[PDB]
Order: sequence, then C-alpha cells, then structure tokens
Amino acid sequence: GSHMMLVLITYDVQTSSMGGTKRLRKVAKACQNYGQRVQNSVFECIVDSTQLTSLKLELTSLIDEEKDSLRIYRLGNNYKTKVEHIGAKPSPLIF
Amino acid sequence: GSHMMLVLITYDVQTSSMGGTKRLRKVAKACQNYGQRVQNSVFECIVDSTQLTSLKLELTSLIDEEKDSLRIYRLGNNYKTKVEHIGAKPSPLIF
Repeated sequence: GSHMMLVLITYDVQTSSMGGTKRLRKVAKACQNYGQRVQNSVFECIVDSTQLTSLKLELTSLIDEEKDSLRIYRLGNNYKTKVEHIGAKPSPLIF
Repeated sequence: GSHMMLVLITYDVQTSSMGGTKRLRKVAKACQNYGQRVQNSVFECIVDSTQLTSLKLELTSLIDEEKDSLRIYRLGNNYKTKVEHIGAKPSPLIF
C-alpha cells in the first residue's frame, strides 16, 4: 500500500551488562511485532505511519538514554533488494 | 554528483571479547575513510561505486565470519534528513 514504509532500527547497547541484555530482549520483542531481527541489534520493520509512531514511542521508553541509543532510518521506497549480508547469521551463562 | 551513494554499514560484533574489540577498531578506521561513526558499530558512508567496492572488500576481509556480520544498505537517494537519533552519542580496562 501507498501508506507503507521501510524502517531500519539500529540499537547501540552493550550486552555484556545485565541491564543491556534485558533492554535488548525488550527492544527485540517490540520490533518483532513489526518485522525481522537481521543482526543482534538491527531490526527491519515495514510499517504505516501510525505503527511507526507507536513503535518509536515504545522503543524510546525502553532504552537507557545515558548508556544506549537508537537510530531510526526511513528508507526511500525500494522494491528490489539493496542489502548485502556478510558473515554469520544472528542467534546459559557460564564461567 | 550523480555517481554518489548513501551507504549504511551495520557491524554485529561483541566487544566484550579481545578479538571483537580489535576488529571493531579496524572496521571503524576503514569506514572513517568514507564517512562518520554514528553509533559504536554503525557507519554512514557517502561513496561512489569504486569506493564502495574497495571499502566492502576491505571490510569483508577484516571480520571474523564465524562470529561477526556486516550488513551494507544502499539507501535510495535522499536530500533531507530521514534519521532520528534517540539517546546517547557514541564514545582503560579496569576490574
């Protein structure tokens, strides 16, 4: 539909930390409602304007703004793939 | 120029590790030749086709393909900003 948009969300979080691990799980769950997890902390979402706003509010509220950041890219409309994946696909604690 | 392209590079690396830290430093240095580091492991590059190929070869060779990945996005041409940054800006070992 003419109202749809490609949105790329890049989340800068350090998962060596407890809180970062928790926040990543919550951000991933929120983004999964609207798309796919293509790297550990990169999400490809396909949304209308209302969904983008709801998602963006949800994500803004989940992060630790002192420690983390999000970037939200609204890609120009695209109908043939313009992404290359190089390397591994994304996936208990142990001493 | 008509030959220019916006390219977003997203690098999935775990920097809790020694090798990941080393690889990130090398990837960042390579991408800095062509643009800006906007998150710890996200780079915005503005390149012609020859530069994109040279950069992409360099980056493919630097990563550990068992542990890491890159995604290379060729954004549609854009002349007014379509990115929102939310949260913190990117930046010795200690016990």
